[PDB]
This record gives sequence, C-alpha cells and structure tokens, in this order.
Amino acid sequence: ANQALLLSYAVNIVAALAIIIVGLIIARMISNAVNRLMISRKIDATVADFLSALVRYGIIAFTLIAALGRVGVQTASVIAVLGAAGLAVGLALQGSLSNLAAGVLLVMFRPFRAGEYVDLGGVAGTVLSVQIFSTTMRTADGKIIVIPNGKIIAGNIINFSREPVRRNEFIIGVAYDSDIDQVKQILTNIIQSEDRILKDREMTVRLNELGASSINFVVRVWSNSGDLQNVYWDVLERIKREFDAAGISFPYPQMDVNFKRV
Amino acid sequence: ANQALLLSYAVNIVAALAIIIVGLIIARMISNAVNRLMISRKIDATVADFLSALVRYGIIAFTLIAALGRVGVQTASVIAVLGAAGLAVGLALQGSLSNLAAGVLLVMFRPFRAGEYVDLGGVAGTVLSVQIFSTTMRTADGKIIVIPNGKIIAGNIINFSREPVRRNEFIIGVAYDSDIDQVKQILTNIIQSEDRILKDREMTVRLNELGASSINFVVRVWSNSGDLQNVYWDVLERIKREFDAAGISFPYPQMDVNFKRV
Amino acid sequence: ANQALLLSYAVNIVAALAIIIVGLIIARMISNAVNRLMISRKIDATVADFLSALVRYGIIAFTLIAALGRVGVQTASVIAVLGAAGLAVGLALQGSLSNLAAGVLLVMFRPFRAGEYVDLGGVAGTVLSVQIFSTTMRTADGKIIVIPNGKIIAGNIINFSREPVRRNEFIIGVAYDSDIDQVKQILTNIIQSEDRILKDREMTVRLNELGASSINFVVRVWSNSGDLQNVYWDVLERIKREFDAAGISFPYPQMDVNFKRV
Amino acid sequence: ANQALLLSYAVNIVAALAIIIVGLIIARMISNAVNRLMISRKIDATVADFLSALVRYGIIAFTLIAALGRVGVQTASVIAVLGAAGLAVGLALQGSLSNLAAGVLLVMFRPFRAGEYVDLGGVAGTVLSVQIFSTTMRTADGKIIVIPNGKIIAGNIINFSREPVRRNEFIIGVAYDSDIDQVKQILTNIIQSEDRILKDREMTVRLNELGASSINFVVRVWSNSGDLQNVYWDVLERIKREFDAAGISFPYPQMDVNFKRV
Amino acid sequence: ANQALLLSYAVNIVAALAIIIVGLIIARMISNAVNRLMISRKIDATVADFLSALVRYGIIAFTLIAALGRVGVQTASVIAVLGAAGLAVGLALQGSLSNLAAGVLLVMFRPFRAGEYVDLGGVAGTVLSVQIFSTTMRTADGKIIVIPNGKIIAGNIINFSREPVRRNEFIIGVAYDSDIDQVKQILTNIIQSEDRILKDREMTVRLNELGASSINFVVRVWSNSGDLQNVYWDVLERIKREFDAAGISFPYPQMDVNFKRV
Amino acid sequence: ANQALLLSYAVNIVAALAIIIVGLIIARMISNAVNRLMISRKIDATVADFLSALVRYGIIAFTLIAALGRVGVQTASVIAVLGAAGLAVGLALQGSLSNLAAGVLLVMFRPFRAGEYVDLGGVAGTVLSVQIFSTTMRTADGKIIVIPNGKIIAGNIINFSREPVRRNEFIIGVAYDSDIDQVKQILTNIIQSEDRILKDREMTVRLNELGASSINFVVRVWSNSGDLQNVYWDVLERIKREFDAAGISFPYPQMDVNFKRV
Amino acid sequence: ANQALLLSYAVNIVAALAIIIVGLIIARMISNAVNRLMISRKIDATVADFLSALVRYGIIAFTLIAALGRVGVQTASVIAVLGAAGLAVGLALQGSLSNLAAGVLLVMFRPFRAGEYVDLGGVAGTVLSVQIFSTTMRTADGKIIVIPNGKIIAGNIINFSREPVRRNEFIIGVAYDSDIDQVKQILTNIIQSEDRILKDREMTVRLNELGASSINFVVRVWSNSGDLQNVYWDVLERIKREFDAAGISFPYPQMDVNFKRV
Ligand SMILES: CCCCCCCCCCCCO[C@@H]1O[C@H](CO)[C@@H](O[C@H]2O[C@H](CO)[C@@H](O)[C@H](O)[C@H]2O)[C@H](O)[C@H]1O
Ligand SMILES: CCCCCCCCCCCCO[C@@H]1O[C@H](CO)[C@@H](O[C@H]2O[C@H](CO)[C@@H](O)[C@H](O)[C@H]2O)[C@H](O)[C@H]1O
Ligand SMILES: CCCCCCCCCCCCO[C@@H]1O[C@H](CO)[C@@H](O[C@H]2O[C@H](CO)[C@@H](O)[C@H](O)[C@H]2O)[C@H](O)[C@H]1O
Ligand SMILES: CCCCCCCCCCCCO[C@@H]1O[C@H](CO)[C@@H](O[C@H]2O[C@H](CO)[C@@H](O)[C@H](O)[C@H]2O)[C@H](O)[C@H]1O
Repeated sequence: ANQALLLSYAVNIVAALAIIIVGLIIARMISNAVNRLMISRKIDATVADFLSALVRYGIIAFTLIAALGRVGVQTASVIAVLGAAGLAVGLALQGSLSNLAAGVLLVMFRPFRAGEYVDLGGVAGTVLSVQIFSTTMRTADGKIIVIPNGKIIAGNIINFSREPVRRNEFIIGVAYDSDIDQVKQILTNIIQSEDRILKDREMTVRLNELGASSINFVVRVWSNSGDLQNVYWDVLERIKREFDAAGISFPYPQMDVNFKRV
Repeated sequence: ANQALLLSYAVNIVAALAIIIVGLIIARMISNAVNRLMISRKIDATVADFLSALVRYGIIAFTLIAALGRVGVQTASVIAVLGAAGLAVGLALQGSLSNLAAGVLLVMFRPFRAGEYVDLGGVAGTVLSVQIFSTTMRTADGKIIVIPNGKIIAGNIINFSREPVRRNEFIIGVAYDSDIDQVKQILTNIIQSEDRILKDREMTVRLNELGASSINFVVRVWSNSGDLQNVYWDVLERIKREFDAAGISFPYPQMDVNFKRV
Repeated sequence: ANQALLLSYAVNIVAALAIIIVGLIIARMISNAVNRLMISRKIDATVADFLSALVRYGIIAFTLIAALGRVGVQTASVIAVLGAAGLAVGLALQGSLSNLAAGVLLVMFRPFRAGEYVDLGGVAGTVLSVQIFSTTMRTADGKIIVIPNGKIIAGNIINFSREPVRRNEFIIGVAYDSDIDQVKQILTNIIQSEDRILKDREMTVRLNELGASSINFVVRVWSNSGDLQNVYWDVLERIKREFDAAGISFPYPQMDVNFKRV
Repeated sequence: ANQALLLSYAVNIVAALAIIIVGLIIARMISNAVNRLMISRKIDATVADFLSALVRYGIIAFTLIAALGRVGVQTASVIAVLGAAGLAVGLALQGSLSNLAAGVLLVMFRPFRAGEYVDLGGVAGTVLSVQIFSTTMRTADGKIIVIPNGKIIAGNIINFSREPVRRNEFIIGVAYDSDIDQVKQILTNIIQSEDRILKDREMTVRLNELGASSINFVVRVWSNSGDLQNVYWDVLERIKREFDAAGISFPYPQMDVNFKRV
Repeated sequence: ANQALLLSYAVNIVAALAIIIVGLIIARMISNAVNRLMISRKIDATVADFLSALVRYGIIAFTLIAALGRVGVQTASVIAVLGAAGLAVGLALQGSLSNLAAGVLLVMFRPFRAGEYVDLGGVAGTVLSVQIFSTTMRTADGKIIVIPNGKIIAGNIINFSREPVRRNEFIIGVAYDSDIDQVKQILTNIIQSEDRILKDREMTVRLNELGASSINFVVRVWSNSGDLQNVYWDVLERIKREFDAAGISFPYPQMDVNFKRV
Repeated sequence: ANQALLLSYAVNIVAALAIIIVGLIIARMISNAVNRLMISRKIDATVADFLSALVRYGIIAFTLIAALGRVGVQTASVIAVLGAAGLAVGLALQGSLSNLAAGVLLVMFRPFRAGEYVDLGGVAGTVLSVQIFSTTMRTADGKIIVIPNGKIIAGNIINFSREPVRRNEFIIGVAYDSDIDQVKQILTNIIQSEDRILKDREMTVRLNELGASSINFVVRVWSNSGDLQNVYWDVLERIKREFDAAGISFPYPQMDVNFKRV
Repeated sequence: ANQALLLSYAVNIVAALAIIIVGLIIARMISNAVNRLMISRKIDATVADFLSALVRYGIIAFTLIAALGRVGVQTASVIAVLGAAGLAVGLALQGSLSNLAAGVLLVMFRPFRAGEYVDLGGVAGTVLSVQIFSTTMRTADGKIIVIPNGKIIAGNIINFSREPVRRNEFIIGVAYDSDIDQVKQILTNIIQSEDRILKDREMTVRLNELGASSINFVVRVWSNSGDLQNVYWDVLERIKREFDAAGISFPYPQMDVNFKRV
C-alpha cells in the first residue's frame, strides 16, 4: 500500500520503454544516413547495406544496454547475453556471409561475366547470373548448375570466352610407311586454304610422336573463338578426304604375330 | 534461536523464486510478441522461431542472474556458468544449426523444388521434400537418399529439370571406308523427320573423331525435357535400321596382324 | 596460544564444508526436479539427462565458488580454475558429445530404423541398433560394422528398404545381326508373363547402346522390394533360355583381323 | 640498517613457502580422497585418475595464487601466467588426450576385444591389446600394426569375428553351352553333402550374370566362423572335380575372329 | 519546463558531434602522415595502405568511444559493440586479406613474373599479371585462368622459364635384333650435328630399358629454352628418317602365339 | 631545477632495473631446482626441460609485471602485451611443439626402435633415429627419409620387425588340366623338406582360385623373420624346377578363338 | 577567452607527443641491445630479429598506452584497439610466420642442404637454396620449383644424396624354358666383373617371380651414389649383349591360342 516504490518501479519501466523507442528511431535514422552517404560515394550497394546493418544493430545494442540498465540488468549481463545471441546468429550466418563477400568480389573484379563459358572447379557451362549467394550456369546440354560464390572464388576460374582468339590442336596418326614430306605438305595445304585460320599466328605441322601403331602428327592453328569448333570440324573432314585421295593410310591397331605350331 | 537472520534468508529465497516466476512469464510474453511481430512482417517462420527463442532465452538469462544474485551468487559467477552451459549446448547443436540455416536458404532461394531431378554432390534423384535438417530424394531405381541441408548448400547443385529444353548427343562410329556424305545425309534425314526434335535449335551432324577402329560422328539435337529419353531411344533405333538398310557398317574392333611364321 | 584467530579459521573451514554439503544436496534435488519436469513434457530422455547434468554441475560450481570464497580463494581464481578444468573435460568429451547429439537426431528423425538395409558412407548392411555413440550394422556376409553417429549424420544415408517398390535393370547384349523386333518381343513376353513385375509401372524394353561387340538392350521393371532379387534371377535365367531357343546369339568379344603375311 | 622492513619481507617469503607446502599436502590428500571415492563408485580407473589429476592441479593453482600474492604478485598476473603455461601444456597434450578418451571409450563399449579379427580403416588383423594411447594388432602374415585410439574411434570398425556365423560366396563361370539345370544340380549336391554348411540358412545357387566369355553362377552358403575358410577350399576343390567329371567346361577367354585376307 | 537538464543533454549531444568531427579529421590527417612516412621509407604501397587504414580506423574507434561516452554509453559497451562489428567485417574480409598478403609476397619475392610460363597447382600457362587478389594466366590454347593469390603461395610454383637452358628427353624404341652400337652411333651423329644442342652439357645416349616389344634408348640433350620445342621436333624427324635409311626397325607390338588346333 | 621529482623518477627506474635483475636470478635458480627435482624423479629429460622452461618464463613474467609497474605501466597493459607476444611465439612454435610431444611419446612407448623396418604412412625403411622433431629412416635402396614426429604418431605404424616369425605366401598358377593331387603333393614335399619353414605353424597348400587361364594354388608357410626372403626365393626356384621335372605346366594367357572366314 | 583550460589541453598534447618520441627512442635502443645480446649468445639471426621485433613493438605499445592516456583515451580502449590492429596484422602475417619458422628449422636441422637431390612431397630436384619463406630447387630437366617452407617441414623429406652408397635393382625377364643356373651364372659374372659394384655389400641374383610370359630375375647391387646411373646403364647393356651371345631369350608377350573353326 506504500506506493512510493511501486511508482518508481513503473517509472523505470516506462523510461526503459521510452529509451527503446527512441533508440530504434535513432538507429534507423543514422543507419539510413550512413547508407545514403556510402551510396553517394560509389560504394557497392551490397557493401553499403552490410555496413549500414552493422551500424543499425550496434546502435540498437547501445539502446538495449541503456534500457535494460534502467530496469536493473547489469551492463556485463546484457553484453554477455547479446554476445551469446550474436554468436548464435553469426554461426547461423557464417556461410552466407562468406558467399556474400565472394559475390561482391565476383561482381567487382569480373573474372567472368554473364554469357561467358567458364569452368568452375570441374563443372563447365555458360554463366547466367551471379547472385547474392550463388552463381547459376547452364551446361552445353542444358542442365542448370548452381554454385555457391565462396566455392567459386576459392578455386580456379577457367574462362573459355575472355580471349578473342583460341587454338585448335589435331593429332593425326598415319601409317609408319607414310611419306613424311607428303603428309606435312597436305596438312599445310589444308590449313593454308582455310580462311578462318589466322595466318599471322603459329601454324604448326610437325611429326610429334612415334606411337605403337602409327606416327602422330600435331597440327596447331589459331582462330577466332566463334570459329573454333567449325574450323575443327571442317579441317578434320578435309584431312580425312585428302588423305583418302592421296593414299595416306589411317592405321588400324597393329600386331606382329610370331606363329608357333606346337 | 535468533530468527532475525533466518527470516531474512527465507525472504531472499522467496524473492528469488518470485523473480524466477515473473521472469519466465515476461520471457514467454515478450518472445511471443516478437514472434507475432516478425510473422506479421513476412519473416520466414523458421527464422522467426529462431530469433524468438533467442529473445526468450536471453530474458530468462537476465532473470536467472537477478534471482541468483538475490540468493548471493555473484553476477560474474552466473555469467560464467551460463556461458559454459550455453557453450555445451552450442557444441551439441552446432551441426543442427548449420543444417537449419541451410534449409532456410534452400526454401528461400529454391535452387531446386520438390519433383525436380537433381544431382547433389554425386547422388542423383527426384527431390521429395526439403525438411528442417535434411532433404529427401528418390533415385531412379527407387532408393531413398537423405542428405543434410548444409552439405547440399555447400556443394554444387545440378538441376536436370529446371530448363524446359535439353540436348541429346549421339556418338555413332562407322567404318573408315564409309561414305561421309551418305552418313551425314542419312543422319540428317533421321533427325529431320523426328517431330520432337526442335528445328529452331542447333542440329549438329558432323564427323567428330578419327578413332582406332571407326570414324565417329556426333549428332546433337534439342528436345523438350519430357521427350529427351524417348527421342534418344527412337533416334538410336532408327539409326541402326537405316544404316543396316544402306549398307553402312558398324565396325567391330580392328586389328592388322602382320604374320611371321618363325 | 591466542586462539581467537585459530577459532575463526576453523569456523571458516567448517562453513566451507557445510556450504559444500548443502550445495551438493540442492544440486541433486534441483537437477532431479528439472529432469522429471522435462520427462513429463515428452522431451527425449537423452536430452533431458544432458540438460539435467548441466544444471547439476552449474549449481555445484556456484557451491564451489561460495565455499572456496569462505576459505579465502577469490572468485576470479575459482572461475579460472573451474574454466580450465571444464575446458579439459570438454576437450576430452567433444567427440562423444558430437556422437551423442547425432544419435539423438538419428532416433528422432529416423532416416533409417532397425532392420532396414542402408548404405552409410560406402559401407552397407542391415541396421541392428542405434546406440548412444555409434550404430551397429550387419553386412550381407555377416560382418558387424560399428559407425560413430556423428559420421553417419554428417554424410549421405542411402536407405534401400524405405520404399516398398524398387526397379530392376537388365543390360542384355546380343549380336549385331540379331533382329531387333524379335529381341524386343521376346523380352516383352518374358516380363509380361512374370507376375511379380508390376504392370502399372514402367516396363522399358529398348535398344540402348551400340557397343563394341554387341548391341545392348536395357530392360527396366519394378517389383516389390522383397521380390527384387528373385525377379532378377528368374528373368535372367528365362532370358538365357528363351534367347537360346530362339537362336539369338550372345556374342563373344569380336575382332576383325586384317591378315598380312610379310 | 632499518630492519623493520627486511623482517617483514622475509616473513612474507616464509609465509609464501609455508602456503606452498601446506597447499601441496592438501592437494595430494584431497585428490587421493576423490580418487578413492570415484574408484569405490565403479568409475573407470583412467577416468578417475584424470579427474583426480584435475582436482590436484586445481588445488595447486589456488595455492600458487595465494603464495604469489603473499610475495606481491597480483592475482591477475598469476592467473594469466598459469593460463599461458596450461595452454602450452594443453597444446602439447591435446593429441594424447584425444587418444586417452578414445581408449576409454574402446574399453568401455567393446566394439572389438582382444583376439578378434577386425578391419580398422583399411588395415586388418587380430587385435592384441587396447592400450592407453594406441591399439596393437597382428596381421595375418605376422606384421604388427599400432593404431592411435582416436583414429580408431573416429572411423568405421569392421569386426569379422563378432558374429558366430558367416557367409561364403562362390562365383563359378561355365561355358555358354553348359546345361543350366545340370550345373545347378551339381552345385546343389555339393553344398548339400557338406556338413559344415548350415542347412537352415540361405543356400543360394543361381545363374547370376551373362559374362563376356562365360555365364556366372553364384553360390552363397553360411557356416560357423571357424569353418569358413576350410569350407571355401573344400567346396571349391569339389566344384573343380565334379565339373571335370561331368564334362562342364570352365571357359578360357573367348574371341570371335572375323578373318580378312587383304 | 525546467530546461536546466534539457540544455545539459543538448550540450552533451553537441559535444559528441564535435568530438566525432574532430576525431575524423585527426584520423584522416594522422593516417595520411603515416602513409607518406611509410612510402618515403620504401615500404611497399599495399603494405603502407593497409597499415594506414589500421591507424585511421583505430583513431576513429577512440573517437567513437569518447563521443558515445559523452552521450552516456559506457566504454565497455562501445568496445563490445565495435568488437562485434569488427569481427563481422573481419569474417567477411578474411579470404581477401589472405589473398592480399599473398599478392604482396608474390610481387616482393618474384617466384614468377609476367611473361613466364608457370605451373601453379596443376594448371599451366603464361603469367599475365599479379593483381591485388588473384593472378591471371593464359594457357597455351588461349584460355584465361584466374587463381587466388593465397592458393598460389600455399602451393608449389613450377617455373618453366626461369632457367635459360633446359633438357629434352627422347625415348626411342627399336627392335630387339637391332645392333646396339649402330643405334648409339646414329643417335650420336644426329645430336652431334644439331647446332642448337649445347655440347658442353650432358649428351646422354644409352640403352635404358628392355621393354615388352622393344629395347628403349634414352637421349638427353640440353638447349636454350627458346629452342627446346624446335630441337625436339627436328631431332625426332631426323631420327625417323635416319633409322629408316639405316634399316633400324621401329617395332609394332609383338606377340608370340603358340598355336593349338584342338 | 626542482629535482625532488627527477630523483623520484630516477629511483623508480633504478628499482625497476633491480627488480629485473633479481627476478632473472630467481627465475634461473627456481627453474634449475625444479629441473633437478624432476630429473631425480625419473621424469623424461625433454618433459623436464619443457616444464622448467615454463617455470622460468612464468617467473620472468612476474618480474616484468612488477618492474614495469614500478615505471608506471599498468598491470593490464603488461599482461596484454605479454599475452600478445606469447601468442606470436606460440603460433611460431606450435608445429614444433606438436613434433616435440610426439617425439617424447615415440621414445616413451617404442612403437618402433632404431634398426627396425617400419612403414610410416606409406613410406617404408629401416629406422635410424628418433630425434627431437623428426624421425630418420633409410629405405631399402639407400634413400634417407625424414618424417616429422607428429605425422608419425598421428598415423598407422606398421612394424615389420617386431615379430620374430612371419608368413610367406605363394600364388602358383598351373594349367587347368593339371592333376590337383599331384600339385598339392609336390608343393607339400617342397615345403616339408625346407628346414627354415616352421613345422609347428600353419602349412597351407590349397587350391585357391579358378582363374582366367589357370587354377591358382596358395601356399602359406611361416619362418623366422631373418629367413623370410631367402625362404621365398629358395621355395620359388624349387617350385619352378620340380614342376618342370613333373610336367606340370605354367600356363601362358589363354584365348579360345572362334574363327569365322567372312 | 579563459585560457587556463586551453593551456592545460595543449600541455597534455605536448606531453603525449614527448612520451611518443621518448618511447620510440627507448624501444629502438632496448630492442637493439636485446638483439646484440642474443646474437652474442649464438642465437640464430632470424630468431633474434623476431624476438627483437617483439620487444620493440611491445615497448611501443606501452608508449602508445601512456600517451593516449595523457590525451584522455582510456587504457581499455587503447588495449582493445591495439589488439584489433594486431589481430589484423597477425591474420595477414600468419602464413609468412609459419614459413619463417619452418625455414629456421630447415636451416637448423639440415634435413637437406644446397646441392642435394631431394623429393619434397612428390616434386624432386636439386636444392638451390633455403630462403626466408620458401625453398628453390631445380628439376633434372631444368625447371625451377619454389616450395613454401612450412609445406616442406610438414611433409616427408626424401634425400637421395645423403647416403654415400645406394642400391640398383634390375628386373630381367627371360623365357620359361631358360636354364636357371645359366642365367644366374651369367648375371653373377656380369656383376662380378663390374668394379664400381661394391663387393662387400649384398649382391642378390635370384629368381623372383613366375610372370605371365616370363620368369623374372632380380639383381640388386650397391654402388657409390655418383656411380649409380652409369652402373645401371653399363650392366643393362652387358646383360643384353651376354644374353644374346648365350642364346637366352627375352620373351615377347605370349598367348596360347586354342583354334576353333566354327
Ligand atoms: C560476439 C560477436 C557476435 C557477432 C559476430 C559473430 C561471429 C561468429 C563467428 C563464428 C566462428 C567463426 O569461425 C570461423 O570458422 C571457419 C570454419 O571454416 C573458419 O574460417 C572460415 O571462414 C569462412 C566462413 O566465414 C569459410 O568459408 C572458410 O572456409 C574459412 O576460412 C575459421 O575457423 C573461422 O573464421
Ligand atoms: C557462450 C555462448 C553460448 C551460446 C553460443 C554457443 C556457440 C558455440 C560455438 C562452438 C564452436 C563453433 O566452432 C565452429 O566450428 C566449425 C567446425 O567445422 C567451424 O565452422 C563451421 O560451421 C559450421 C557449423 O556451424 C560447419 O558446418 C562448417 O563446415 C564450418 O564453417 C568453426 O571452427 C566454428 O564456426
Ligand atoms: C575484434 C577484432 C576485430 C578486427 C579483426 C577481425 C579478425 C577476424 C578473425 C576471424 C576469424 C579468423 O579465423 C581464421 O580462420 C581460418 C580458416 O581457414 C584459419 O586461418 C586461415 O587464414 C587464412 C585466412 O586469413 C586462410 O586462407 C588459411 O587457409 C588459414 O590459415 C584460422 O582458423 C583463423 O586464422
Ligand atoms: C597467451 C598464451 C601464450 C603462450 C601459449 C601460446 C599458444 C599459441 C596457440 C596458437 C593457436 C593454436 O591453435 C591450434 O591450431 C591447430 C591447427 O592444426 C589445431 O590443433 C593442432 O595441434 C597440433 C599443433 O599443436 C597440430 O599438429 C594438430 O594437427 C592439431 O590438432 C587447433 O586449431 C589448435 O590446437
């Protein structure tokens, strides 16, 4: 019935609620101002949202410490409990944070961009988009692959499309009795008559290996990246036709058999 | 017999029990209110339950600190003991927390959905459901596979079903003496007469490799994802029948044998 | 000989021993009450025992801090020493704690149950029991395998027994000159006359591959999981007998030999 | 020459030495009492020695803090230095602690016991003893293998000896022209006349595969674990003899050769 | 209406804003001065920017602590909140920090430089540039590979271009009946007449292996790194021509066939 | 010119230097005494040196705290700086500490000793010495291998030399038409006449496998470890000679060829 | 206009700058003295530079704490900010610190030295130098390999050059009909007439294996490390010549062909 204490306790609860409200307002205002200030300085929008969220949650933590102190909770208790809750949220969000930073780095440095054909860690396909946590790519046969961004930046990135010009390599195996000069001359005429092969680049035509059943010639020629596959197919069909017309044999696997009738 | 101290000790125990009861009530009320507030803001229900549990356990920690302080335990002692107990519970729950966050991300971004055929880290099957800690899938032969969610989001996700259209590839090997133009013409007629092959897509028919015993042709054609397997089977049987009717040989493995009767 | 201090020191030692005794009693009582309260709420018994042990050891830590403070040890010293001892015990018990939580999750979500045939990380067998730290399984040839629970929940779980119906697949290779329609008709009659094959499921019989020495047909049929192996054996023996009666050849490996007598 | 301070300093040094001596005595006494109390409660002796060592070193830490405080070292300094020394000793002893806990678990749950034949992580042999840090096993050819206990409990444990009964499997390949009923009848008579094969268990004799050069029959029969190898050898020799007597051929690798004299 | 407190609160807010402004100014000035001082001492520019950023953010942290103390936030609260925000930013930036330090080390010690052909962890190509977080290289066929710097310095670095002189190795297989002295003499004449082979280096020509179908000779010769591939091709073609002119046979795979007409 | 303060500051510097000197002396004395006390108790010398170094550095830390407090540095500052320096030294020394503890364990438990032939993680050789951080072994062909001690104790240790007796195993393949009883009788006579084979051990001679071209017999016999290789060589040469004298064939790889002249 | 406070603030700033200057001077002096003292005690120069840098930065930290305290920053704030900056620098320098300690250990214990041929983790070459962070080696074909020191000390180190004497091993396969005594006698005469083979070492010449097409003899002989390759080549050529002169056949791969004209 002695209300002098009950009024003080209710007034402390009201002061705590008022501190909570004013602190949430001030946190939203200051975080929005810092976000607009970072966006005006051409900071990346994701980095700006991340730092603004950190500012907002820090001001809210100051507010919670002040209010819970008004209702008698000690500062060490609030700091320990907020640290435990933040550690739990951080353990939950750790992988997403790694993927988020990786996606910012991928958009910032552009090791690849949408439309390029890439090989990310052994999967290969055309990049479709880099998103907040993962990259989507479409394989040559139309499957969709989703890869987390952190796994992408942690590994090698092979970009098939970045270079305008790329090299074909042919390995032609001919019979051991084939005339070497005739083979080199025919392959040279074939790659010389192909307009899509760049003549200012290397145009290797060399005997390369003495194989088990055949001698292997290597042909290396450069082309624009959009012509590479068609040049490979056209040159291969021309090699087949010209070697057939010239009598140069493509050998079947060979075997000397030393007969013994026991 | 001097009860002035015993009454003070019993009154402190009663005050501690009252603080415990009122704190549990306030924790349940505030956590339920924060949960309803998050659900009204369209926060995901699992994220809302997680943050509400954090709020409830934090208020209960404040309550325990106040009560145990009433019975003479120091604030540093309660904080150290609650931190040890929370570290033990967190070590127990760490993997479940990772799987829980991963399941929220899988439901939120939908790299796959129920009914799609996917390949998650080398196992492949039709997704049945994403659950709180793990995803269930059924393989093509009817086995059930359970995969933890964190393992899924940490790896590549190959979605066979997301794209409406997908590509078949045939590798046909024919004898070296086969006429190349006749082979290409027959394969072109076969894929031209198949209505389920999309004519506005690529329809590759090229000589692709000079193999050991055969020259390999590659055929690449696109179809709707529901037609892919049936188109593969029908085109393959037609290739067999047409090549038999045209006299184009499918070669057995070849071997030149250079006989020597020693 | 001035005993006024010695009596105070002995009385402090007696007060410390009394605090130890009363604290152990209160810890046992409160932990038993919390355990019964959790068991009444249908909490899993292992989770209840774990949380009750945490409550008991925390109350004992408060008791030790109070008693050692009575004998003059400072609160920071007791907290540091108990933290070191708890860190040592936690390093000793870390793997057991992971296995314990994993076993609770396995019993709770039942990815598999006793009697089911499963494949856990490359070992396969019939589950016998999930125990507190490890699962026992018996392989098909009668070996016993013990697997820690944490290793099980961290990996893929392939359950062969969960689905009532499962699919057989046959790969039959026949000679290239075999009549395709006759082969498909014979295989269709065989799987049509088998009562244990489910006729409402897929019943694939397709030419599948042009192999090196043979054309391979694929047969896919569904059966109840208890009939799968017997259906495989019966259908395979019938395929052998019917193909022998019809004259359809199973080819030996083939080789074209181009003879050259040098 | 004013000795009033020098006497106080010497008396503080003497008080520190006395606190050290009395604390070492009390630590040894209390740790021995706690050890006897744990051994009386049937706690495992290694666990009891570990917890007793923790109690002894904790009491010695309290003693060192009190004594070094008597000679003017601050409590925070002693706690930081003892924490650094304990962290160094713990880094040195971490792997031994893991092996010690693993050895306690191995002795407690007996996944294997001495004399059993086991496969621990790809090495296999007869267990000789589980020791404090590592297990010794002897391989079939007499090599000794020492494995750390933590590596053992972290992996799969395959116990060949735990089950009284185990299964043999034979894969017999016979010529394609062999009569299937005659082969099954001969194998059935062989396993029917073998007394060490358990007749109440499965006795599979089925055609299992159409191989490249042969049709493979599978025979599966159960025996007592001590009879398994002898039953395998006896049944295999009987299969060889009976198939020779019946004219059933064991095929050499086959090859159809399509001759072409070019 | 009693404004004596409201004026004090507004004056504290103004003092906090003034401390913020002056602290940001002083932080920018001191960090710029420390950066110019480090650049004058020939510290690497990236290391200087990193340490200057650390100095600037530390002075800003002191400023925030002072200002938030002026508005009543406690020093422990500001330190805990800034530590949580810095831990979040550090978890986001950890991989970038590792790549940044690795790039500084790569530029500083030059294990490779732009234009050199290197093999970094199994990918090989010509280095194009070392950048702040990753290295770019172009493969021999024109693909671009991006590798994070930390992955590069953590692994082996094989530099094909650092040494002016490099060794070719030929493995020539000849028939078993070939005269060994004639083979060694022909190979010696070939490598003796090649001007691009360094005569002061090793010029090995030895029988090296008795293979299955042939005896293998090893030839090892050194050349300038720019001549290595051309010397390999020229010597190989000369070996083919000279062995053909001398009648030394390159053997096909051999097989003794013990005929048995059963 | 008012020297009353300057004298106090110089006297504090002198007191700090005196505390440093006396503390270094006391640290050396106490650490030497503790080292001699541990060596007298038969503690291993490396463990004694490690604990003595910990005692010495801890006393030096107390000395530094007292002296730097005399010159006005606060205890928290000295503890934080010494903790940072000790963390840096510990990060530098962590791997060496692991190897040091592992070497103590290897010398203490003797899984192997100098002169024994062992297999440590896939490398095999004769142990030469266990040193403070690594073990040296010489391979059979004379290469020296250095292995860090921690890598050794973390893995399996296969000791070829610990057991006096070891088992040879022969796999002899004979023609399918060979008489089984004659083969077993000849192998039994061979191993019966060899004095270095232990007759009280197992002397297995069983048909073991029906191979592709041969039936394989297994022979298992025990010998003293010093006789194992010589017994293997002598028994193998005797098997060759006796099977040649008895007409038992060692088969060449077999092939049934079904000729077809197309 | 009341300058009594402004003068006090300026005097505190001047006192902070003076403390900074005097502290930098004292830090440089004390660190140089400790470095000279360690170098005089034959401490390794890198270890001395590391510990001197730690001493210098610790004294600078004490100086910064005192100065920033003079300008009103609290000790806890300076310690937290310096700890964050030191944690950032330590995360940047962690891998370099591991490589630095590893390089000190490599120079100190000399598992290898410059000029020796070693195999470090699967790459092999002649060591050129051990540097502060990485080791350089040149491969046999002249490529340069850079390996971080920590990766080297963490793995096996195979030293080909440390032992003066090393063993060659020959595996000679001869025809099954070859006389065993004649083969052993010829190989024994060959290795007996070779002066560079050490006659006091093992000189094994034993039949070793009954292979598919040949019986394999093993020859093992020791030589000085500089003679090993030349002895291998000379003995191999002599084996070829002597076996040709004696009529001992080197077999081609064998095949029994059981002809069947179907
Ligand atoms: C009290 C502060 C509250 C707010 C901040 C919360 C922070 C929570 C931190 C949780 C512990 C982080 O512990 C982290 O674990 C990963 C495990 O791969 C390791 O570091 C990892 O970072 C990323 C994830 O961020 C991984 O993708 C990466 O493979 C690895 O480098 C380190 O061990 C440590 O960086
Ligand atoms: C006092 C606070 C009480 C409440 C909060 C309790 C927190 C308990 C934290 C326990 C330690 C966590 O330590 C964690 O270990 C894993 C080990 O893979 C690593 O981090 C890991 O996170 C997830 C699990 O959450 C793993 O699936 C992932 O592979 C890895 O990145 C880091 O090392 C660290 O994030
Ligand atoms: C309160 C201070 C605020 C400012 C400073 C912020 C620091 C943030 C530290 C986050 C935790 C770092 O935890 C780190 O995790 C990685 C995980 O591979 C491990 O260390 C790692 O360092 C680098 C990344 O820097 C990795 O490329 C490397 O593979 C590994 O050695 C260690 O576990 C620890 O160095
Ligand atoms: C302030 C105290 C100053 C004095 C004491 C200094 C201690 C310094 C500790 C540095 C951090 C140690 O962090 C350590 O990292 C290794 C990384 O494999 C892991 O533990 C490791 O221990 C040894 C090395 O000691 C490794 O061979 C082993 O593979 C692994 O178990 C743990 O993460 C942790 O034990």
